Amino acid sequence: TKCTLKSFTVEKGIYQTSNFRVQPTESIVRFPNITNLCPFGEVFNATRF
Amino acid sequence: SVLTQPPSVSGAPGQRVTISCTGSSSNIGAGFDVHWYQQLPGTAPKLLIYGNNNRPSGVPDRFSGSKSATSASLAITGLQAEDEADYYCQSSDSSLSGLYVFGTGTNVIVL
Ligand SMILES: *[C@@H]1O[C@H](CO)[C@@H](O[C@@H]2O[C@H](CO)[C@@H](O)[C@H](O)[C@H]2NC(C)=O)[C@H](O)[C@H]1NC(C)=O
Repeated sequence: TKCTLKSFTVEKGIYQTSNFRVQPTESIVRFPNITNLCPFGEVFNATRF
Repeated sequence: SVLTQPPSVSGAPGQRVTISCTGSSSNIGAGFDVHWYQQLPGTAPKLLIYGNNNRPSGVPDRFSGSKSATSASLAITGLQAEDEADYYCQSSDSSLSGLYVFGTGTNVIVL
C-alpha cells in the first residue's frame, strides 16, 4: 500500500494495491501420432529442375 | 539400382551382332540418355558412344545404337577379331544418389 500511494503515511480507509492470479503448474503438449517422414530430399535434390 | 544386362553373346565374323541394356522408369525413363564404354583386356578403357546418337573420333563407323523407351540397344556391322573386349552401358537416375550407375557388363565371342 505504501508503494502504491507513493508515501510513508497511509490514511484511514481501504485501498486497492495489486491483483492476485494463480500461476500454472505444468505444461501439456499434444500433437497427432504420425511417424512418416516428409520427402524434402525428393524435391531438394533432383538432377534437373 | 544397377542396370540389367545379359551376361554374354556370341557371333561370327562377317555379320551384324546386337546387344541390349534394359532398365526401369526411374533410371532410363523421363528422357535420360545412355552411353557406352569398352574394356580391352588389361588396357585402359575407351568410349564408344555418348548421347546415344553422336559419335567421337577414332572409332570405326561399324558401330550404331538407339533406344526404345525402356530399353536400349547397339549393333555392330561386321565384327572383327579385335572386338574381344567388355562392353558397359551407363545411364543416370532421378535423384542425386544415382548420378552414375553402370550395368553388369557383356562380352562377345567371335567365330
Ligand atoms: C540433397 O542431397 C544432399 C546430399 O548430397 C542431402 O544432404 C544430406 O542430407 C542428409 C539428411 O539430412 C544428411 O544426413 C547428410 O549428411 C547430408 N549430406 C550433405 C552433403 O550435406 C540433402 O539433405 C538433400 N536435400 C535436402 C533435403 O536438402
